[PDB]
Amino acid sequence: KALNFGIISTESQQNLKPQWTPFLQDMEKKLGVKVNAFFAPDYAGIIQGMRFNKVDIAWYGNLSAMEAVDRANGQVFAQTVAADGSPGYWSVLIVNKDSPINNLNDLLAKRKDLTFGNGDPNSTSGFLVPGYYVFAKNNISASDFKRTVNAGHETNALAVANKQVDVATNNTENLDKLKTSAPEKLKELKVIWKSPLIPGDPIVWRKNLSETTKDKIYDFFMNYGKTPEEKAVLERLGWAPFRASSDLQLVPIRQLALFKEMQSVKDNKGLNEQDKLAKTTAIQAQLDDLDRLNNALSAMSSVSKAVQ
Amino acid sequence: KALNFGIISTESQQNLKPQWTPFLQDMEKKLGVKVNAFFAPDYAGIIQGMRFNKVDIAWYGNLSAMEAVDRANGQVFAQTVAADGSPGYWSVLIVNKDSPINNLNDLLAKRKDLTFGNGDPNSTSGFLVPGYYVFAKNNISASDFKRTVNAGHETNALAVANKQVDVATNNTENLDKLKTSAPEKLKELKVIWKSPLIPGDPIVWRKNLSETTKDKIYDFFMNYGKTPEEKAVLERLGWAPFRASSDLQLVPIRQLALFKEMQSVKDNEQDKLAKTTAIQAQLDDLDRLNNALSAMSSVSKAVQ
Repeated sequence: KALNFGIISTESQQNLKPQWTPFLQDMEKKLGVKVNAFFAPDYAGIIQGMRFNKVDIAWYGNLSAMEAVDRANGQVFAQTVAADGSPGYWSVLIVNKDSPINNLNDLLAKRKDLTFGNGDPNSTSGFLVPGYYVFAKNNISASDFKRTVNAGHETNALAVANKQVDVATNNTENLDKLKTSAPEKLKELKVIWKSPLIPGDPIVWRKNLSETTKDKIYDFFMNYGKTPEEKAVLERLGWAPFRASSDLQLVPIRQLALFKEMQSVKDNKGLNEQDKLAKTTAIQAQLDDLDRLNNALSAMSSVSKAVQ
Repeated sequence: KALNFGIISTESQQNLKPQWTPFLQDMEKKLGVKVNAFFAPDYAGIIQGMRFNKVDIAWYGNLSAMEAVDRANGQVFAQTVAADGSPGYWSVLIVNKDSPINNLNDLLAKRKDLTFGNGDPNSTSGFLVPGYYVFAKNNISASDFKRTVNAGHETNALAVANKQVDVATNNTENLDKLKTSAPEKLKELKVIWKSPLIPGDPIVWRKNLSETTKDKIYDFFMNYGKTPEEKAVLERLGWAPFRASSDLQLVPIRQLALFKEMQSVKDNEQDKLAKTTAIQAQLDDLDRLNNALSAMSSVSKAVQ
């Protein structure tokens, strides 16, 4: 039977395939089962594919993993690891190198004359992270810009390269990826803002997979990258071997989704003091649970593993 | 409004109070609301109290907390830490000093001639742990002993010291407690079996407690034991400052309950395989979860 592997629409498929085709082939081989590469116009397409069973395993950014866990039966089992040792990556805003915009203050000031390349609604670095640190903390929305459009990281970055949009979201991984796909364009870009650290991308399966199939998949990801051959496959992906993971790694993305809601609620002029208080306290409760869980994780000295 | 603080029937109230009273008073003080101790004749009493909102915060063992979580609307928020630096505690089997039984091998041999004090069906060390390693692993149950009776840790210990029963379950912390309550009965005991390590006892609240109250209870537990007088109270409880925790600490007890159920299925056509694979599936998840936990380099916390 077929396995469908979902690959989020970070880049065009022409650019995605040389990174992923050797990976997927190596999976076919080790599992002795066909592995179809699954693509979509947006992240939602990979998500809903999982919801309807056409997608078995997937590389997600954290936010779309979260969405896949709450709405598409997904579950995190591995986490990707940067080749160069970074413990994650960062969201950025980019403008053309010629632009007189140099930082967020400049951007905010001139927002009304500027077109904006927003990210994919399900993108962590493209949408949620600047959505909070750039827009919500500053009480502004994308609609305060001259014009606003949602696109993937490569589209947004080419658009800025070609002076087709004034400013856009992106991230530092995508900028290295562009160094391979379009170095004369990357040439043209300038970072004007960089977010806090975002944790590495999870790899996610659908739970309603067989006990046996999960086991095969998981052994493959945990053991991949020993040979010189597979090391190269990973380097091309910018990764080092995989780490074991769980839904726990989504914690801070959940806290961030809530900070933003919190801030949106506080700034909403269309609400009572009373409506606010209902909403904020409901948000506060979830935020406290997550704080206490982070305290528990930090305080763990060992992992009790039961003796059979 | 008063808070109710469940305390499991580890020992008799007479022996618990000098340990717990100074603590619950210090909690009354920090919280500025009355704190009432809640007791029951078995652990089930505490759990069922929580289900019906009669207990707010409890000290439980790992089994009964896991039962409070699945059934009584509970949630772990803190972990007890041994004063002596042990990373947990151990279940044991004890017989009288005078007995010729020295180990499990002897016990199992003479089982039919011996009375057995089993624990409280909700006790990790008194019931689940020997239940697996001693019973299920050897394809026998408490019914293979001459007679079997369920009781708290203290009751079992004194019963073995007073030769009212031949062998019973207990744990290493309860033997330390007994050094205080009845050192002469302690003298009469001998450990003949010791389990794999069990994690420290959790402190659990009911999820529907007000937010404010959770916050103040959390703050108090996290900060306890700075003044000299607070250390003493802890010392008399056999504890060092509390550590932050979460239901995740329940993982190995859930594995253990699953190992056991597995084993009782095996010893019990296609009904077996359907049940064993379903257990194995859950057991696989718990292993992958544990791998995730061990592999966490850092705790990524979102910047407000």
